[PDB]
Amino acid sequence: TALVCDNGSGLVKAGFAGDDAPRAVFPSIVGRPRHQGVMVGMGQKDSYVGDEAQSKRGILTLKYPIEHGIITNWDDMEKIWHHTFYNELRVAPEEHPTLLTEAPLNPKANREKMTQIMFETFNVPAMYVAIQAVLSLYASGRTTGIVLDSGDGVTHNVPIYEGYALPHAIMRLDLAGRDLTDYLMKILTERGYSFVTTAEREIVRDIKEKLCYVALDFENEMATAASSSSLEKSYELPDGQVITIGNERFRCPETLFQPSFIGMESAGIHETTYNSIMKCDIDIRKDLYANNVMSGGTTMYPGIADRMQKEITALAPSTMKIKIIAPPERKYSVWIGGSILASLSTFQQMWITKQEYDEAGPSIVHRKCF
Amino acid sequence: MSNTLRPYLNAVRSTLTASLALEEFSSEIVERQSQPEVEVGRSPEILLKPLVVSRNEQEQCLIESSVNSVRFSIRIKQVDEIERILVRKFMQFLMGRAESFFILRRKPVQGYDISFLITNYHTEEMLKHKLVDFIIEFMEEVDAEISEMKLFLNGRARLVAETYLSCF
Amino acid sequence: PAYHSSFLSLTDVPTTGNIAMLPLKTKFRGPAYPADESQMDIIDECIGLFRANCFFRNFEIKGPADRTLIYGTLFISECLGRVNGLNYRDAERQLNSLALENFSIPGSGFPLNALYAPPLSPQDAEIMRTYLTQFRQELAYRLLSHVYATEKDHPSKWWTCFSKRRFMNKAL
Amino acid sequence: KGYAFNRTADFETVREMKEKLCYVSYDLELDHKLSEETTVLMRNYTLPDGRVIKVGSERYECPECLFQPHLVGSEQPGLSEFIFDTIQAADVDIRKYLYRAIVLSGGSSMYAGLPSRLEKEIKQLWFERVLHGDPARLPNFKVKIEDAPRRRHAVFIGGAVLADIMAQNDHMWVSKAEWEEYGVRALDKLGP
Amino acid sequence: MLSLDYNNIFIYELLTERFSSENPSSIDQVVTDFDGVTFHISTPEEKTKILISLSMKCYPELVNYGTLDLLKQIYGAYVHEPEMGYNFSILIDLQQLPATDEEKEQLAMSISMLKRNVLAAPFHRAFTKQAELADLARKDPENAPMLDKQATSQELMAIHYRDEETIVLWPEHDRVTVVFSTKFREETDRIFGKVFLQEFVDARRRPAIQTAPQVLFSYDPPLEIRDIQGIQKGDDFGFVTFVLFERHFTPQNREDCISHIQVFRNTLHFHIKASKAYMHQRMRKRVADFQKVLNRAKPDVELERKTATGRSFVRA
Amino acid sequence: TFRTLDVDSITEPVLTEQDIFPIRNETAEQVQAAVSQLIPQARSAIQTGNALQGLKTLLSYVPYGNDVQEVRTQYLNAFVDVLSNIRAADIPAFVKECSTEEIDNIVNFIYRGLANPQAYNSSVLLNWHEKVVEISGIGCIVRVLNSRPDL
Amino acid sequence: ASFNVPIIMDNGTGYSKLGYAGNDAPSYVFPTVIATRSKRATEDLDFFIGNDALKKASAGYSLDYPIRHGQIENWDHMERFWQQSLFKYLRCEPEDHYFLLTEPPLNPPENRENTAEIMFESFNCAGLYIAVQAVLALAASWTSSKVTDRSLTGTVVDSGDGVTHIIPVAEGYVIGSSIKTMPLAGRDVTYFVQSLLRDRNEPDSSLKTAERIKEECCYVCPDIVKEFSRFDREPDRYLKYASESITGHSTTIDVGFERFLAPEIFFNPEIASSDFLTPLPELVDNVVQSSPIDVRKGLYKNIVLSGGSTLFKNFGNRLQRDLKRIVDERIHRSEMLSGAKSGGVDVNVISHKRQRNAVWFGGSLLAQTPEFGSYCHTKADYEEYGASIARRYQIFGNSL
Ligand SMILES: Nc1ncnc2c1ncn2[C@@H]1O[C@H](COP(=O)(O)OP(=O)(O)O)[C@@H](O)[C@H]1O
Ligand SMILES: Nc1ncnc2c1ncn2[C@@H]1O[C@H](COP(=O)(O)OP(=O)(O)O)[C@@H](O)[C@H]1O
Ligand SMILES: [Mg+2]
Ligand SMILES: [Mg+2]
Repeated sequence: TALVCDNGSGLVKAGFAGDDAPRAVFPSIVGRPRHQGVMVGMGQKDSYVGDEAQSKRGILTLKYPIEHGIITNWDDMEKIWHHTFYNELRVAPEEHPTLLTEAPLNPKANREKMTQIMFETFNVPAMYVAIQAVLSLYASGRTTGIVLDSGDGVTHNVPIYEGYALPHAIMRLDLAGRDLTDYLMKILTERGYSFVTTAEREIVRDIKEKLCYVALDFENEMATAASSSSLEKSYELPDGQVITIGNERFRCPETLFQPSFIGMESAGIHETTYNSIMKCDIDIRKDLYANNVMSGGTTMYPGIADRMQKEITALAPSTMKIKIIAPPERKYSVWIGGSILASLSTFQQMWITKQEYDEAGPSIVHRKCF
Repeated sequence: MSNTLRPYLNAVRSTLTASLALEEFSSEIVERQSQPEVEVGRSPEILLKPLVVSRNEQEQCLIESSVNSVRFSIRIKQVDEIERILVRKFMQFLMGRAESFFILRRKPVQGYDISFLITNYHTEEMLKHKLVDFIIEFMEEVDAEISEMKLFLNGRARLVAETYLSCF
Repeated sequence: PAYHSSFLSLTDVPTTGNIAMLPLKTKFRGPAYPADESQMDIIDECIGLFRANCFFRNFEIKGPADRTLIYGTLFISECLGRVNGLNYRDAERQLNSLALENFSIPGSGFPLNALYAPPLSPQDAEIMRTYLTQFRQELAYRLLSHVYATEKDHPSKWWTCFSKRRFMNKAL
Repeated sequence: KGYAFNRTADFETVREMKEKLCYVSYDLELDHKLSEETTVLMRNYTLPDGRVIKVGSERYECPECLFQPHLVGSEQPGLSEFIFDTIQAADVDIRKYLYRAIVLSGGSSMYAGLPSRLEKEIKQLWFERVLHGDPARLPNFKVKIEDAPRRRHAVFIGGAVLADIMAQNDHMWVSKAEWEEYGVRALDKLGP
Repeated sequence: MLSLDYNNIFIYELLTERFSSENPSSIDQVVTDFDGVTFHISTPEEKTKILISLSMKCYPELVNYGTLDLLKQIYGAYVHEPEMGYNFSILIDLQQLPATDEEKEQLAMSISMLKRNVLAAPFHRAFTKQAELADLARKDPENAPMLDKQATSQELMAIHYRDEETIVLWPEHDRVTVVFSTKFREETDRIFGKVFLQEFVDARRRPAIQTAPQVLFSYDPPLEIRDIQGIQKGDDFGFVTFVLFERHFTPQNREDCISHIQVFRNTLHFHIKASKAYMHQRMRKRVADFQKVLNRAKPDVELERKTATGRSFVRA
Repeated sequence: TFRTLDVDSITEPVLTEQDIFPIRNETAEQVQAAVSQLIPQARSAIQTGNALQGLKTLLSYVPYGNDVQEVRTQYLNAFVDVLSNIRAADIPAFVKECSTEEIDNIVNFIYRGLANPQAYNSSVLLNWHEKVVEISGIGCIVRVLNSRPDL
Repeated sequence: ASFNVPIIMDNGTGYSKLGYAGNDAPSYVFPTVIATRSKRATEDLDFFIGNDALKKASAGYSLDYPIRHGQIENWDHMERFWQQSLFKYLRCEPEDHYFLLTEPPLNPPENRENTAEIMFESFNCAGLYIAVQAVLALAASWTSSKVTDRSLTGTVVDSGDGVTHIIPVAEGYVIGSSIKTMPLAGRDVTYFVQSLLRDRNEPDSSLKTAERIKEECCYVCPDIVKEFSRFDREPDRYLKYASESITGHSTTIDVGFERFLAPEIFFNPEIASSDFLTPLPELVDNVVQSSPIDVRKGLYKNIVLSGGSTLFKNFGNRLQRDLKRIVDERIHRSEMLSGAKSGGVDVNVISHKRQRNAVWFGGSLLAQTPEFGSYCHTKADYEEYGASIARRYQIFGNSL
């Protein structure tokens, strides 16, 4: 067996190759205390990680070491990787190969420092870095399709035909669930409620995860909410006071379809998907349209697959069947497909090995992981 | 490939599948040991008669058979000296991997190009209909594999000719 | 092979579980018998051997003196994990806080609970704790005189490199 | 084959592997043929580590050092030739009775095919060194290896017999009262 | 490599070292080459002075074709008395070198290039005599056929340069023709060499390389070589002919053309060897295809989870 | 040295094939006469265009023995010549009307034919093998594996 | 045999030494590495080897070492390495020449079989001798080629990049029952130096920089707890090493206790490995005490060092003193039982001017012998028996 560590922007998802689901799933967060530590002893720590940071958050500044799919803080990312191996999986990393993941069109140095820390800090026997959307296609049981993967920090489209990726047609969009959380803080402020701290940003992320959804027709839903109580419903804060929201439930996710709501000049996730299909060669487009694969937590909204199908049907010619594949397990499809890949016998020859890293340095990743 | 080979490979399939009625059998000449009896020949009552299936004087099977073991050996098409070299070396790479193809011999029997030993243990631990499918799919394809290797050899002889002759 | 405690050559030594409560030079309060200030004791030995011993991956224990040297060796690896980037004064207060905080004894999350005996009575547990707290406070204070030997506001890199050299693949 | 077993705990692992997988070749050129021409001798063994090792010719090549001691650097003759040189040194009137009862004993007699190889190799050694390669008298040479199932423990099982035969004969044992007055000279009772 | 180097790589690297070196050590180095050629490199009297000597079985024939004149023109003041068992020799004194790194480099190159320089004299004799015949044929185009007919026999060079190759060449007013009377004695190289010699001649019939020398092939000899001593029409030789026309030995191109034609049969011999490594990778790729046809006879069972060293694992 | 001396071949004589298979109850000249009566009938049935009756009559007796290779090869020459002269459309109707013992003799002698392609046309023997095994099943080859070695 | 000079190829785990019999050095000494690519197919022509492969990592070629722990394990890469050795560097025709090859004493029957088919079918050499490698390193130890200078009894300790093996040879015969091997040599001490630079987070811990720190900075001390203490007592024990990066800029590395702790891998292999535990002086004792009693004085009197990883400063002196301690403690146990003093035994560990390449120099000296072509397999043997001709072990006792 091998570890699979889908160290994403918002959640770390980790486990073993051949397991049905990740057995470690926790916030990609390091928390540090922001207040006067007056009582001596008390089981206090210099910093906290994951669910320990998320449960102590009222006294912590919380920060993610990863933003837009890029590691911004390597000292806290080592702290998170240590938490995956020693606390959350309870393994020696020197005993197990590790499949890591990243989004396409990342900085070269991200792959290099990620391989260096795995071999030099965690002393790993072997490792690989997979593209997250390529992993998500194994979890679909497919060898052709276009994968729309959207996590916490990044959305990307990767088209694959009969196991060949078309790397010129790959799209990245630095808009996903953290931008939607920040926008939900900005619009909750209009109904009466201010969320400001890194701890309050986790409350409004939890509001987004169970109140928000995608409208099939935004202007009809916006008019239906402007004229009735029927779209409005409520949430209870840790403090026991109640938040009621209405059009904020579908205005937040609509930013994926209308990025101008957060000031971005880009196509929405539907039109970015269509632009990726239209960058592919003309014979492959029919099979990409029939195989639009959804992935990552930002695809978990109610109605988003019905909306994505409606929007792509208006862009494509009417002469063909658009199909959106949105599994209920698509929350984990990158990890699921990493556990498939890490369990295949040809993949056992594709690992970067310790001996091979020691002979070549961290540049070995650019000439072995694509 | 099987329009020209079909009558021959049907006779090979049918008689290889009849021959693989194998069983656990310990030695009558050595105590606490078992051996593939077709490979040792020291007790003739548990040997079955050796059968030859043939398409041509050059394209032949020998099936040798026993209570616990079958040895299957083949002569393959080699109509020119390029094919004699290409076949001999391809069978040497294929028999060099015999531990991972568990039914291969490491050496052919004399006058044959490749040989297989299917033992009782292989019929217990592997799907024996997929063993005879592997034998017949090997016999169906090896002539197309070897002919494609002499196309690759022709293509390289052109590569060095054009590279050489274009730098005057 | 690895280096064993010279104090394995001592006899009729006081003991708890199967730790030896060896003669100790110290100014901290506790049960340990005062050593000679002029001679090496188990902490001058434990720090002097540590940076050789932490490279070996095989060690056969001759008696309770080596069980004491091993607990010290594992605690020097903890100290060199705790000490990094600190001033000498911050390191003294951090490593005394580490030495004093509630830790597992053998017979309780202890990493070597197969090689160490449980305390022989409900009272043997208290003498084992009051010895190990005094020992590891002295062991922390003594180590700092070596890692801050040449400079006082940053730990010597010639000692911080052993911070990941996990003795026998064990840690406290 | 690139495996390593240098730890003091691993000697019992290869002892159990030997004891499971090794056998004595009855015919060396036949086992070399099954070894070099075939994969049939190949076997997998799982160590208590969970590691798997592949073993082939070593299964017959390991216990061959009993029949060919030069394989372990010894200059002594192997089992068959050590037994033959011993019987052939006995007086003419008793050689037949020694050949008709070659009794095997101890755990290192338990390799599969060892009795078969030993009987053959003594017939074969009498054919070389007594008959000088003339077949005509070989059928008249009778040898019998005694190869009982219990023979790993024959020393214990025979000790449990002898200890009963002398249990009541208190004078047969060297006594504590005899040891404390004669010292080591008390043991001069225990045969020549 | 797709192409052979023309020079002896050892002599080039050794002289490039010693021409730069602050403190030359002694040497005593016999060095083999292709076509049975051999070199001796040594410091026989001082560490300061290197003697390089060439041994070559056809050197007496090459002297008849103006070789000593060309070797004196190339190596100049460095020429030395031949060493015992060697045909030609050059002495280089490490305190007497040229004043620049680029003159030193082209001297280290020139001495490493010595096997193709000793063998170049019959080609320079053919190229310079073709220029005489070209000028005479330019003077009287109706006399030229008789000049070419007499030069085909009176100006022919044959070199029996190894026991299974004769190179035969002659000038005519518009060309130099060179015939390799060529053979492979090792039987697998004779079998692969038939494919190499066939595809070599068929390559020249394609549009992409019409700029090359004309090539012809047979296995009786070309008409004008049939009565050259040591050519034999039943003796398993093939005969590769190159017609170099005036454009193939123009002044910008003579030395590259000479270097490249001498290495003909050596590139063919090398590629007949390297083709086996190609066939072996072609073979073991489809041994790995036949694995997948046997793997479908393995019944599907989950293996227990193991760490990278193969030790058993106890989680999930 | 002693290791290579074969003692087993003289101290423990192994079973012979006639300990497994019963001795032929006919002399060499008696079977050679019985086949020499059949071969002319088998040849004559080709000339009248009744090669199906040529096989049915030839197949009524079979020679066996290590002392009779000359008449066994003459019988095999006639058998392959008869099988080569039957039309391929007649084979299914003929095979279904053969006894289990006649089928066992057909599949035995097509096997003796397939062992010698420089004498015998394998293409017709493989066509007969396909149809005999299709109609009568795998057990007819199992009876050839188990059959006597001097057939 | 042919009258042409035999060709000598010592293919080590780290380095291949290539040359002709009778020369005063190898013609080439370069890494046993191949640089390989990772409408006609030519990617098997596109490779490089040795020093020219090290230049190709920046051009996107994958480097590999086809020999690891002494044994060839990639026969595609070793065939391409040999064809490029023969046709680029040695610039020779195999049909004209006899070859001397080498491999470790343990090496599989499978490796000598695979070697013989590449040499006789791919290249078609006139004949092949696959030599027992450290047995050649005994012959390189002579003061001259003359018969009166020969010492046909001695232990040889060979330590290269991949494996170290101790071979007892007496009267010119190899006592194959007494071979000992330690799976640790010059590469494992580089990985240990590299690991220590990496633990200090030094600016450079590339493999070339750890290698160059062995060759220049490392040495063998008496005892690592005394030497750690000397690195407190004396300040110039720490060196500063200047290194240039792959992307072409300067760096400076502090080099510390790895100077003595990294060569200690031979004298305490529990530093390197879980799987091998016996230190080299005890391992040489086990070779001589398993060897026949009449040759033990001769085997201790001449302990020849061989291979590059024996060249550490003070290595032969540490081996001699620690083995002399083991040997005299064993002799004194016997003097103290018997009540009479022995004659003792002199333990001499021998470092010599050809120690760096002793296998190649021995191969050159032994291939110069008039008899040499009779010890080779000729291609006429291979035409009858194939690669099975090379399969039987030369050094060990064979059954059958
Ligand atoms: N049910 C949901 N509805 C809406 N957003 C969700 C839902 N579940 C998770 N998310 C959001 O998805 C993001 C986490 O998705 P994930 O695929 O794990 O991202 P990543 O891999 O980049 O860390 C967060 O912004 C989270 O709030
Ligand atoms: N002066 C030296 N001191 C220590 N080690 C050295 C020295 N010179 C070379 N080495 C090391 O010796 C090894 C190469 O030795 P060599 O005999 O050529 O090995 P091999 O034959 O197995 O390839 C490498 O690890 C190299 O770095
Ligand atoms: Mg993500
Ligand atoms: Mg070496």
